[PDB]
Amino acid sequence: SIDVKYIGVKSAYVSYDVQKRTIYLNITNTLNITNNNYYSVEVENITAQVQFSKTVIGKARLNNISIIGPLDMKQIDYTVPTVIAEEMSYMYDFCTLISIKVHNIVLMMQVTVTTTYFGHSEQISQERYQYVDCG
Amino acid sequence: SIDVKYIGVKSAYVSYDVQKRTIYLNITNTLNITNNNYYSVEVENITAQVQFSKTVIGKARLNNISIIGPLDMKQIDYTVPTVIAEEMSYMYDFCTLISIKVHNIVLMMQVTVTTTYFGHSEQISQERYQYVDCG
Amino acid sequence: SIDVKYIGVKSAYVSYDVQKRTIYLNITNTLNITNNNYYSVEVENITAQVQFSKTVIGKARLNNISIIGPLDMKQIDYTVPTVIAEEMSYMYDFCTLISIKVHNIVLMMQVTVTTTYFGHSEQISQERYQYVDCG
Amino acid sequence: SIDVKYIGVKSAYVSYDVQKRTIYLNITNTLNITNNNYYSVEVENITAQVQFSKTVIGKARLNNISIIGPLDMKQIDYTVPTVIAEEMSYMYDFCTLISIKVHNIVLMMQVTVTTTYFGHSEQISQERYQYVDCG
Repeated sequence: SIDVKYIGVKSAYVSYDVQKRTIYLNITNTLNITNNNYYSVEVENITAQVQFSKTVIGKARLNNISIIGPLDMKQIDYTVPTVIAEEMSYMYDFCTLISIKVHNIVLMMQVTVTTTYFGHSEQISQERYQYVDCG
Repeated sequence: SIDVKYIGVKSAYVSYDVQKRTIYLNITNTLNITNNNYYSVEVENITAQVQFSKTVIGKARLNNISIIGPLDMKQIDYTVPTVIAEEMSYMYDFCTLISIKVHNIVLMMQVTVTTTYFGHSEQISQERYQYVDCG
Repeated sequence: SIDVKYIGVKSAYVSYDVQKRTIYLNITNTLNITNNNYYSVEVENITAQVQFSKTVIGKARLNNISIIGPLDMKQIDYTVPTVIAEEMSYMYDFCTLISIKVHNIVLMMQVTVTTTYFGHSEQISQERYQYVDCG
Repeated sequence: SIDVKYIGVKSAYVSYDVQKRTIYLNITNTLNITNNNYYSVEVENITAQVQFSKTVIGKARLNNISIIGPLDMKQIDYTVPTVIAEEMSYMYDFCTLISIKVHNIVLMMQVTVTTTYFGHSEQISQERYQYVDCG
């Protein structure tokens, strides 16, 4: 990649910016520029490419074969009980969380058994997060 | 990629911006520019490409074969009980969450058993999040 | 990559920026520039590439074969009980979290059994986080 | 890579920036520049590449074979009980966390049984974090 970037607040080529109780006074702001940006990306002069697969079987005898590809989950539990047995009793609760198997961002590519692959591949995930907030 | 970017508030080529109790006064803001941006991306001079697959079988004998591709889930549980047995009793609750298997963003590409692939592939996920907020 | 960068607040080519109780006064700000940026990335002069696979079987005898690819999960538990047996009793709670198997960001690429691969591959994850906040 | 960098607050080519109770007064700020940046990255003059695999089997006899690829999890537990048996009793709680198997950022590439690979591969993870905050 080129230029992959995370600005928390503010960004610029230039900024004469100001704020609050500012007496920006009697000013000469000049700005001659000559910004000239060129890009030549993933450029391919190829005269012969091939992606050949060949699967020859003859007089063979094949039993109890299992190709499992990735991320086989199996026989999973999440047992999560709660009880509140009150008697002559005050309860207050607040911001009271029972998170179980939360996801947010789940990106996959070329999750395979096989691949003949040829080229650019990419993954990008700029962000802000906050799971919980209270007062 | 080129130029993949996350601005929290504000962004610009230029910004003479101002705020609040600002006496921006008696000013000369000039700005000569010559911004010249060129892009030449994923450009392909190819004289011969091939993606060949061939599957020859003869006098073979094949039993109990299982190709499972990825993400086989199997036999999963999420048991999540709650009880509130009150007697002569005040309960207050607030912001009281029982999240179970929440997702947000789920992007997939080339989730296969096989692939002969040729070219650019890409994935991008700019964001803000907040699961919970209270007061 | 080129240029992969995380700015907490603010960023620029230039910044004459100011703030609060600022008497920026009687000023001459000039700025001659000649910013000239060139990029020539992932550029490929190839005269012959091949990705050849060949799978010859004859008079063979094959039993109880299992190709598992990665991330096979199996037979997993998460037992998480809670009890609150109150009598003549005040309870206060706040910001009271029972997180179990939370994720945020989950990016995969070429998670395979096999791959003949040819080219650029990339992964990028700029961010801010905060799991919990309270007062 | 080139240029991979983490700025906590603010960044620039130049910054005449100012703050608070500033009397920036009677000033001449000039700035002649000639910033000229060139990049020539992952550039490949190749006249013959090959990625050849060949799998010849004859009159062989194969039993009880198991290729497991990486990250095989198996038979895992997380038993996490809590009890609160109050009688004639005040409880206060705050910011009271029972984190179990939280992740944040999980990036994988070429997690395989095999790979014939040819090229650039990359991974980058600029960030701020804070698990917990309270007062």
